[PDB]
Formats: sequence, structure tokens, C-alpha cells
Amino acid sequence: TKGEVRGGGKKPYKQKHTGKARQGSTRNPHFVGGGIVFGPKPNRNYSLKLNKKAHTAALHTVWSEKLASDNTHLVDQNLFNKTEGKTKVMMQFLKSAKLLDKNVLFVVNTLNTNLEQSTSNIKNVQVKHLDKVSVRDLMLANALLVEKEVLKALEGKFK
Amino acid sequence: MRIKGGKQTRVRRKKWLKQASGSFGTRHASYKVAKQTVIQAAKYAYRDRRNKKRDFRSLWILRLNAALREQGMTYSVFINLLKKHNIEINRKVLSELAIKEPSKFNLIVQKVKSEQPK
Amino acid sequence: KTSMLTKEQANKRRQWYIVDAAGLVLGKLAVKAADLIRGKNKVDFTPNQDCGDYLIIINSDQVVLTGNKKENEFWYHHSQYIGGIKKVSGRDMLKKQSDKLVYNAVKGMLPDNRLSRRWITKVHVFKGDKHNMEAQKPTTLNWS
Amino acid sequence: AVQQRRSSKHRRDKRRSHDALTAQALSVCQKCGKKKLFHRVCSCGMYGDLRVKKAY
Amino acid sequence: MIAFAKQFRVRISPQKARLVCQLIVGKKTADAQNILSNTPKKAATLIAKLLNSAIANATNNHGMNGDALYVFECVANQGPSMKRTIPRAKGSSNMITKRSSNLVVKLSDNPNERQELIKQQKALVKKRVEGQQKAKMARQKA
Amino acid sequence: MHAIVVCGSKQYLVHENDTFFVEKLEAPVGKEIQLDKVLMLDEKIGAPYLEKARVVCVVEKHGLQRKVNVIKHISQKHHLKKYGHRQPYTKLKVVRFVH
RNA sequence: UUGUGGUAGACGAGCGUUGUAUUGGAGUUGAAGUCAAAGCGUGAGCAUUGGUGGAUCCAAUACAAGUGAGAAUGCCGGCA
RNA sequence: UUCUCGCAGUCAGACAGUGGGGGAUAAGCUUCAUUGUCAAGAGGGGAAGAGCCCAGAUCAUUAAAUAAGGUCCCCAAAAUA
RNA sequence: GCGAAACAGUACCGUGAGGGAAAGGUGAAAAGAACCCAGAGAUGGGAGUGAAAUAGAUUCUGAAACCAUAUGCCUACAACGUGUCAGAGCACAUUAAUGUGUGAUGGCGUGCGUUUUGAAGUAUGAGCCGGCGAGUUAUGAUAGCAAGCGUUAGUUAACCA
Ligand SMILES: [Mg+2]
Ligand SMILES: [Mg+2]
Ligand SMILES: [Mg+2]
Ligand SMILES: [Mg+2]
Ligand SMILES: [Mg+2]
Ligand SMILES: [Mg+2]
Ligand SMILES: [Mg+2]
Ligand SMILES: [Mg+2]
Ligand SMILES: [Mg+2]
Ligand SMILES: [Mg+2]
Ligand SMILES: [Mg+2]
Ligand SMILES: [Mg+2]
Ligand SMILES: [Mg+2]
Ligand SMILES: [Mg+2]
Ligand SMILES: [Mg+2]
Ligand SMILES: [Mg+2]
Ligand SMILES: [Mg+2]
Ligand SMILES: [Mg+2]
Ligand SMILES: [Mg+2]
Ligand SMILES: [Mg+2]
Ligand SMILES: [Mg+2]
Ligand SMILES: [Mg+2]
Ligand SMILES: [Mg+2]
Ligand SMILES: [Mg+2]
Ligand SMILES: [Mg+2]
Ligand SMILES: [Mg+2]
Ligand SMILES: [Mg+2]
Ligand SMILES: [Mg+2]
Ligand SMILES: [Mg+2]
Ligand SMILES: [Mg+2]
Ligand SMILES: [Mg+2]
Ligand SMILES: [Mg+2]
Ligand SMILES: [Mg+2]
Ligand SMILES: [Mg+2]
Ligand SMILES: [Mg+2]
Ligand SMILES: [Mg+2]
Ligand SMILES: [Mg+2]
Ligand SMILES: [Mg+2]
Ligand SMILES: [Mg+2]
Ligand SMILES: [Mg+2]
Ligand SMILES: [Mg+2]
Ligand SMILES: [Zn+2]
Repeated sequence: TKGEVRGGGKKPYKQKHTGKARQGSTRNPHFVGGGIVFGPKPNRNYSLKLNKKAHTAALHTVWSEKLASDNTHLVDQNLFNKTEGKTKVMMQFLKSAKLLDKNVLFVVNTLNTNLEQSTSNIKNVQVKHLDKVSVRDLMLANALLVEKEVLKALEGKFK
Repeated sequence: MRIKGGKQTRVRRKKWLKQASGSFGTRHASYKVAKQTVIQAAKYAYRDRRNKKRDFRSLWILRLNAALREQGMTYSVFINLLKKHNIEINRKVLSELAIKEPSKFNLIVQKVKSEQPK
Repeated sequence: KTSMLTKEQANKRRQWYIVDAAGLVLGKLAVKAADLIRGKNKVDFTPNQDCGDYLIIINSDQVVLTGNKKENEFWYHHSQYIGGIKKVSGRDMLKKQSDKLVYNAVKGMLPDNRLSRRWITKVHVFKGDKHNMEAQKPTTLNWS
Repeated sequence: AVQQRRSSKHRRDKRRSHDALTAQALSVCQKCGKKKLFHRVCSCGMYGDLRVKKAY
Repeated sequence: MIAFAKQFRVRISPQKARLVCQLIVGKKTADAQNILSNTPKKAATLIAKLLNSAIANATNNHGMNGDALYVFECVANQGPSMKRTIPRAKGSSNMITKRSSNLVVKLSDNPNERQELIKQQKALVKKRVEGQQKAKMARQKA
Repeated sequence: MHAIVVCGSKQYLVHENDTFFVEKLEAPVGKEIQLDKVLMLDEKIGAPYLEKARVVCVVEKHGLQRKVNVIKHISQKHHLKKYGHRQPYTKLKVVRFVH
């Protein structure tokens, strides 16, 4: 701001009898030295509040519209460990499932390591736990593979 | 987020400069004087549209008045005879007749002269 | 939109005329002279093309001024100096320079313009019956 | 005293209209041919038929 | 066919150089040299050097006849200036602007050289209009 | 040979094969319109309007006039309003004069 | 059908700049910038072609602003 | 033009007609009541004019009828008695 | 953006404490122009390298004000806020459009902001051009609009993951 910028707090010229205009500092906003009047500050909040039931309702409708649709297939533990940790196998799986261009999202309840070892060099696809997915991650998916026990936990969470 | 002005001021300034093309010296070079001249020229154009509608009527009246005085009739009575005879013609077309079609203009004056009103 | 009217494109139908100011009133002669010079009486009047006929005035000293204006009305001309205001009575103008009087009277009845210079130029005013303008074959009309 | 109104770029050129230069009259020397300005000794010091100065 | 020569940052001012350049435009080669060699001005022994160099590179580099060259255009463009502080009275100060001129002389062999320049300008305009018509044809095609 | 017609509110003196511009008539280009109000035809001029006298015209184009910029400005009063107008016209040519 | 002068002022609807998020697209067969032209809009504004230029940019929907310069004997640079 | 709520701006006015006060039946003076205009309003008349008269500008038209005012010329438009 | 992207608390100002700048970009690679011509030389014009030399060390792009050159039109009896509406003649041909450039001549016409009852103003502010330059943020209150949850409702703060 005007006070924070290093400069002379003195009057450069006298107030009167000089042909130049009145000035009070060399670091005023309309000076090239530069005192920014308002400017961005690092104390701004940028945060918003949404009610718990409102968030539950948003999640409810987003699950409803995303589920019971195409590319919303059900997945289990067997192929979660049949990947063998090699992303070549998962590329073949996406190619066979015709989900290569889709932003498929894996919803996982037990945090399998073989599935997480893969799908990490793929900037497209990603895997999350049920307590980690949100509204935005759900509707960016365009496709998702949901585990059966994840689905059982979903009805329980909604209550 | 420091938004910096560029191509916004210049484009809207060059529009005013383009409008003030053909002016005397600085009136077409500097944006400020060009803007003032365009506004003043717009005012002039507005006022002279109205004034054109009146001045051309006056010119038609003058030409029609002259064309009648050669035949011994006056404008003030020619229009009165036109009204009583129900003939409805613009002074513009009547003046155009007297300049382009002397014979047919003379026909109109002959009928309004003496023929029974209606 | 509409159809524009016809305007003369610098067309010169100008002709030469002769008038005799034997006993014509100054103002009554000047008004008709101005109308003839401007071409306002012409059927087609385009007011930027000086479509008006020339005119020659004979017997300028024979014009008359009604009433006591020959001794009570003064004509004034001031030079750019101080005191250079010259005054002439109606009688003095009618005797010393009558051509200038008619010329000034006709000029005063014209609009302030850049064409009025040419319009006042086309007025040839003479103080006698003779005139060096017989080579133009000017037609003769009365009281105009 | 100083101008209360700025003089345009047109009045400036109108005043300079009389600032043009004139070409000085020149002639040919009668012994070497190079052009010299009239009524003056040439570069060879030969004015007319008189050797004025030593050659350049 | 224009041959030319240039000189950057000439000490003479453009104002005091244009007065001499206007004495040679349109003049024949020999007559232009004769005029510039006997004029008592400072900007006469510098335009003369530029003119001589231009003649040399016209009859040597570009291959011109040499008896048909005339000064096409001799101008003194505005060059970079130098700012100095002149000490005034009572403690004040002013700014002295040392002016420089970019001199350029151009001579041609064809006395109709302006026509070709106008022709090139016309060619540029025609190519712009031709592109517009071709774009219009493409627009109607789709 | 000549006629005085009233299209819109203006009166036009028209000859054979003459193309004049009138206000928009809401008619497609190429049709054959019949102007009704005729004031003078040949030598017989009707007082209000001639009866049964028709001017047959063909519409050539439905273009727009040159743009007009109306800039209303109240000096030293913080009011500068700007507007544009492109008045539509229609050009039509006389084909035949109905008796 | 009744209307549409307008300062202080109240209300409503929009344009434009920079960036981010989702989609799609263009670009050494030439992007931004930049100049010119006899285009399109009710207004902010938006295109087409050609020259110069040499690597990024555009459209849609939302979001966040150091977001709009003709005036302050305004600051800085250049030039009269 | 009444009631309730949100957001204002305004607290220097001017002139003309009419009834008065102060001034001297002076002021383009000053202070009131009332009718209008300007402020915040262009156009036409007044030769030129913020306030007088005719009126209220959405844009375009080289269409027509009118208000105040005017019709020898400038400058559109008249004649009779 | 730190005053300081460069050798900046430097140059510079002041006895001193102290005050305090501006300035970046060749090309992929210097391959940085051998050689010839003019010149005293710098330099310029060719040659050569390079895709490009109008990328040449003045080194990315190069705007306006400003200064010059030229095709076309007009201008030396002419009272001018410089324009506008009509309008001949002249010269061309376009984002094909009742086209464009100039404007003999006619009608009309006393700038922009500020502050005032009232400014063409003999009131005021700006020489011109370009950049910068003035309604924000944090915490609360009221009102309008909209959404979630609802009649023993509604909603969390700190903190933990
Ligand atoms: Mg700073
Ligand atoms: Mg800016
Ligand atoms: Mg000049
Ligand atoms: Mg001089
Ligand atoms: Mg000293
Ligand atoms: Mg309104
Ligand atoms: Mg954007
Ligand atoms: Mg480009
Ligand atoms: Mg800002
Ligand atoms: Mg009062
Ligand atoms: Mg009071
Ligand atoms: Mg009173
Ligand atoms: Mg009293
Ligand atoms: Mg009183
Ligand atoms: Mg008073
Ligand atoms: Mg006020
Ligand atoms: Mg008024
Ligand atoms: Mg008046
Ligand atoms: Mg209204
Ligand atoms: Mg009437
Ligand atoms: Mg009346
Ligand atoms: Mg009259
Ligand atoms: Mg020291
Ligand atoms: Mg070179
Ligand atoms: Mg430079
Ligand atoms: Mg450069
Ligand atoms: Mg002349
Ligand atoms: Mg004269
Ligand atoms: Mg005058
Ligand atoms: Mg005039
Ligand atoms: Mg004029
Ligand atoms: Mg004037
Ligand atoms: Mg303002
Ligand atoms: Mg005051
Ligand atoms: Mg006052
Ligand atoms: Mg004055
Ligand atoms: Mg004062
Ligand atoms: Mg003041
Ligand atoms: Mg001043
Ligand atoms: Mg500025
Ligand atoms: Mg609220
Ligand atoms: Zn000799």
C-alpha cells in the first residue's frame, strides 16, 4: 500500500508558489514509484459455507443422476488385484471396456494397493475412497466403476 | 490479478479518429479534438436533417411561385384553387412538372384557373 | 426515399437587358433590378449557380426620391480613419454621382454572400443615354 | 510577451515559405574547365589570363 | 531502378539540411555536383560526400549508365537527439537538444520512376481485393 | 408516358422503365406489384385520385440506407447518448401503365 | 391502447479485459501483436481480407477480480 | 397525491405577470403570497437574448394541414376596398 | 514485482544525519559480414554466411504524437469553433455497395470537462501523444431476492482426521 512502499515521507516540493501541482509524497498511487490503493491482500477468505443437509441433498441427486446410467458398471476385488500393479494390464482393461477417453473414477472401500499402484501414471483416470469423493469428482467422471460393498455403504450413508 | 489495459483504449479511440477523417490538422490527428468534432458534427447533422425538410419546401415554393407569375397567377391563390378543386399534389412534384414538363404543368394551371370547383 | 429534383449544373442561360430609369423610384427600381440580377424570377432557380441575367440602367440622374428625402435623408460613408465619415444629401447624390447611388441601393438588397459580388458586378449603371454596351445587343424592357 | 495560443504546423510553414535558398551563379574557367562561382578566382589561381596564385 | 546512399546521425540539423537538399532534387548528376561544391553552407560538404558515394555505387554496383542519373529524392530525416543541461541564471536550468539528421540520397535512371512506385501500391491493393473475392467465393461454396 | 403515384406518403413522377426508391412494402424480390393511388396519368388528372389507373412495378431489391449515427449530447451535463439507424427501402421499376 | 426531453438521484438489462474449472477447435500450409481497407450491429462492440510478425490462441457455460481513462496547475517517457 | 418498507438527492436559486412590505411608486435591488418558464428543455417569433409568446425533441422521409409571428428585397408567403 | 532482473543502496544530491534513480530480449548456431567500390575514416552500396540481413551489434514485435517525400483534388477579393445539409467539376474503381478521394458554390452554425440562478466566456483545468492513476478487504447489523431443513425446529464455533 502507500505506507508499506519504501519511500520518502517528506514533501518533495513546497505547497505553494511553485509552478508544479501540489504533491505530498513520491510514493502516491498516481506516482510511478507505486503505492497501490486497495490491491489484493493475503488475508482474504475465499471460503463459503454450505449446510450439512444441503450438501447431503446435492450428493443424493448427483449419485441418483450418475447412477443407473451408462458406464456405471459394478466392480469387485478380483480385478482390483488382477491388475498385478502393471498399468499395461489396466490400459488393456480400459481398451476392452471402451473407457479409454472417459474420465473413469474408481470408488473403493478397502484402499487396494495394486489398483493404486496402477492408475497413477494415468492423468485421466483416478481412484478415491467413499469418504473422499465429492460432488465435483462425481460429475467430472463421465464414467465410474463402483464396488459392490461401496454400493452397500452408499445406502447406509444416505439414511 | 493485474489486468493491464491494451487494445481496449486504442480500438475505441481509433473508432472516433476514423469518424473524424478529413478534418483540418489536429482535428483528425489527436483523439481528444477528433472526439469533440465528431460529437459537434453529429449535432450539426441532426439539426440539418430537420432544416433540410424545411429548406427544400421553401425552394419548391419559390420555384412554383415564379412559374405562376409568368402566367399572371400568384402562389397564394394557386394553392387555394388547388384545394377547392380537390387536386392533391406536392409542391415538389408540381415544381418538377414545371421544370421538366411545361405542357402538362400548364394543363394543371388551366384546369384550376376557371373550371367549376368540384 | 424519393426522387431528387433537377438543379442546373453551372448552366448559363444569361442574357443582356436594358432599362430606362426616366422617372422610376429608387427603391421600386432597385427591388426589380435585384430580382432580375439574382434570377429569382426565373422558372428554374438553383441558388448556387448565379443563373441571373445582366442589366444596364439608363438615365440614372433622372431618378426621383419622393417627399423631402432630397434634402432630409443622408448617405453615409466612413473611411477607416477618425472623422472620415462623409455625408451627402439626396439632392447632392442625385446630381454629383447618381450612378453610385443606384449601385449602392441595389447592392444593399442582396444577401451577404460570396456570390453577391458577382451579382453586383453584372449591373452596369450609366448616368446618360449613351453607353458603350451596344455590342451585347441587350433587349429592352420597361420598369425593371 | 509570449504566445497565448500555440501556433499550428501550418502557420510555421507559411512563415518559412520565404526561407528558401538561392543557387549562386556559376561559370566555367577558361583554362581548366571546372565550375567556379562567378567573378572569383578559380582553384588554379588563374583569373582570366592572369596567374593569380600558385596552383592549389 | 533506384540506387541510394545513407548516413546515420549526421551532426547537421534536419531543419538546416532540408534547405540544401531542395537545391538538388530533380537535377542532373554533373549539375548537382557543381551546385553543391560552391554553396557556402555547412550541410554542403556532407551531402556532397553522400552524393558521390551514391553515384559510385550506382555505376559500379547496380550497373547504371552514368549519363542519365538524376537526383530522385534527397531528404534529411530526423535522427536521434542528445540531451544536455545548460546552466541558466538564478539557479535554474534548461535542456539543450543536440539535433541529428539521417541523410539519404537516391538517384534513378528512368525519368518516370514515380509511376512504378504507384504501380506497386496498386498491386498491393489489388491483391487485398482479390483475396476478399476469393474468400467470398469460398463462403458461398459452403 | 408519365404518372404521379403515391407510394408510402411521397409522390413520385415516373416514366416508362424508371426505377425509384420507396419505403419498405413487405413484398419479395421478383414479384409484380400494382401501385393503386395514381394522381395524374398522361393528360387526364383526377382530383382526389384517378380511378382504375394502376402502375405496374417489379421489386428489384430490399436493401438498407446508409447508417445514421444520432449522438445526443447535452454540453456540460453528463449526457452523451448514441444511437444508429439504417432505414430499409425497396427499389422498384415501372413495367406497364394500366389504362 | 397509452407512451419513449432530462441534471442530482432510484431501478432493470447488457458489452468488454485478465485468469481459473469443464468441454470441443485452430496454429511454421503461419497464433498473438500490429497497420490499411469502399464491412456488421440499438449501444457498449464484433467480424473478413491483405501487408508485417514469428508461437501461442479461440468458442460455449460458470467462477474470481489490481476489470473499463479526457480532464485531478495529476506521475513518468517521448515529441511539438 | 392514502398506508408500510428499501435507497436517495435537495437546504446558494433566477426571471416574467399579478397583491404588498423595506427603498424614493429607483434599481437586472431586497423580502414574502400566487400563477408560469428556466434550472433539468431543444424547436419557431422576438435582428441577436436561460426566465417573454407559441409548444414539449423515439429514429428516418427533399410528404400534407396548422399555433405564435408574418407576406417590397435581404427571407418562405397577398391581394382587393 | 523488493528502492534494486544489469556491478543498487550504485551513479548522483547534501557539511552531515539523510534522500535516491534509469536501464532486459541478434540468430538454431557468430556462421558478427573475408573481398570490391566511394570516402580521410567511421560509414554506406554490393559480395558472402544464414530460412529470413527491412534478423547487422542502433540487434524480438514496433503504436500514436512528431518530422519529411509523392500519385489525385482544391486553394492568392478572402471575415473562417473549421463542421453539417445540399452541390458542379475533376480523378479513380470497392468488404458492389442508390461506390470512393477532393470540394467552385448556397443554407445553418459562438469547443470539451468543472462549478454555478446563469459560462462561447473578458471565470476555471488540459501544449500534443502513450502508459499508470481514485468505491476495496476483514469482522458484524438491517433489507431485497434464492436455496437447504422444518413445527419440541434450524445451525454449528474452536479443535481432531
Ligand atoms: Mg511498486
Ligand atoms: Mg489505460
Ligand atoms: Mg508540412
Ligand atoms: Mg523566415
Ligand atoms: Mg550559481
Ligand atoms: Mg428517458
Ligand atoms: Mg476468457
Ligand atoms: Mg495479422
Ligand atoms: Mg484500475
Ligand atoms: Mg424565494
Ligand atoms: Mg432568498
Ligand atoms: Mg416580482
Ligand atoms: Mg413595493
Ligand atoms: Mg416590490
Ligand atoms: Mg434579484
Ligand atoms: Mg444547479
Ligand atoms: Mg427554448
Ligand atoms: Mg430567435
Ligand atoms: Mg416526447
Ligand atoms: Mg397552409
Ligand atoms: Mg395566422
Ligand atoms: Mg420572398
Ligand atoms: Mg558525496
Ligand atoms: Mg545491409
Ligand atoms: Mg530507434
Ligand atoms: Mg526492432
Ligand atoms: Mg479566387
Ligand atoms: Mg470586392
Ligand atoms: Mg459578417
Ligand atoms: Mg460561409
Ligand atoms: Mg458551408
Ligand atoms: Mg460562426
Ligand atoms: Mg467526465
Ligand atoms: Mg462561481
Ligand atoms: Mg456567481
Ligand atoms: Mg473568446
Ligand atoms: Mg481570474
Ligand atoms: Mg476555481
Ligand atoms: Mg491553462
Ligand atoms: Mg495524458
Ligand atoms: Mg440476506
Ligand atoms: Zn581553373
